[PDB]
Amino acid sequence: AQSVTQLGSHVSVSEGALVLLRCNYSSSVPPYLFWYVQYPNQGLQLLLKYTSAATLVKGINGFEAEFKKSETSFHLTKPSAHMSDAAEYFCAVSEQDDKIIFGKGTRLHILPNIQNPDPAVYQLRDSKSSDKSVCLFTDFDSQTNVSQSKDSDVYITDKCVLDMRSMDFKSNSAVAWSNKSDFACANAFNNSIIPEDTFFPS
Amino acid sequence: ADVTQTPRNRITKTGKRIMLECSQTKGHDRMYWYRQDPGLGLRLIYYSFDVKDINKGEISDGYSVSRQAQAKFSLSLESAIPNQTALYFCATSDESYGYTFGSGTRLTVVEDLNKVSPPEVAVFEPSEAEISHTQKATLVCLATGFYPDHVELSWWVNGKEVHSGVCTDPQPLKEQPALNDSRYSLSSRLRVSATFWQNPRNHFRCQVQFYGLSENDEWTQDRAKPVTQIVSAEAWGRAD
Repeated sequence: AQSVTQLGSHVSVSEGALVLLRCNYSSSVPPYLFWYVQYPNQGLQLLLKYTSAATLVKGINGFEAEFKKSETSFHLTKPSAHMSDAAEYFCAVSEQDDKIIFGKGTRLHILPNIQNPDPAVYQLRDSKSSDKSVCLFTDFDSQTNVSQSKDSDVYITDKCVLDMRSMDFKSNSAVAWSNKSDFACANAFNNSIIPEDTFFPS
Repeated sequence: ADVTQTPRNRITKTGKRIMLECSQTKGHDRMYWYRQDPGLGLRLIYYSFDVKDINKGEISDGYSVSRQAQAKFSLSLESAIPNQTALYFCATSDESYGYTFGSGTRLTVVEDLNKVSPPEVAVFEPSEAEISHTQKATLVCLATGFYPDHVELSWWVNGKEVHSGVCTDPQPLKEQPALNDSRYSLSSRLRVSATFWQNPRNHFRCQVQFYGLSENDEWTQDRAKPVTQIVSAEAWGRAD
């Protein structure tokens, strides 16, 4: 039962919105189908599987998938995206009566609902010497994305979402740094489209 | 079974013969070796239905296997090359696709062990302007100058490992992207209330577990031998 296709290596969903991760298969005879999840740093965990019993299969945590042979699909859904759903998901199929073959995987990114954005660029100092520092772009919403650096002596990370449980509060950030004496936090993110109201403390 | 794999982490030079081992306790006829690479999923290398049976999967070139017992299925890299750097997963199946995976072997193949290097780690303390504007405080950890890209970063507050308020980059960046053997760097943030940062009793540590050379490996340089090790950096809260 030859292939299984997942569409998009990286996909986004709004926090609180319907999760939907697509999988299709090619196999004339209906195959068994599997959805695995892999949280970072970890192994694979089976969420649910279609084994020719219920076509609507329920799994742990509100995950479900419907097998639909008429459009050779087995799309995974969950009714509401939580930050803890950030992971890579793999659809898989039985093949040649002897093995499971894996789709390429899709990573789910959950965009936090940021009701009061407070974009800002801050400067942080090494705890052991005033002279080394980094720049932190933080507290922008989902409409901002950070661009890779212009200049090969300036390093800029991808945006990252942290979830402070103590305050039920999530925020985006990216980090930039350079060893050049030319380097200023005011200019660090000049290759990014930032909010017009980004705070730049003196 | 309890499916168990060894080793859990390994770094090797190119051109060496390397052995991975899977053992199970349930005695399932079917065992499998896969590798996992970003964007490619899990690809089958070889599998076996009994001691007398070996079948190729999609990427069997460069590898061999032996099914020495009902319980054991060995994978070999015959002569390791860098593109065999990957996460490797053993699995067993019952007769109804009930798979059990082992927890993984992270393997890195490097051309030249002379280029191995542990990270330098620094913690950057929260901005006062952040503290004033938001009443929150974001620490930033930076690990730089390490090779290969085979580390684990964690945060420790008053001696315990914390997960809340942490975001670590998923992938390190290349310090010299033009070079095949560029050193790497990685960043992480830990955000706390200003209140908690402001207390001089609280201690914050960024810990990086680095995987490199073992006690066995030859080392000819004057600089420190770059053995598997932990490198931390730290900061204490402060009122001002």
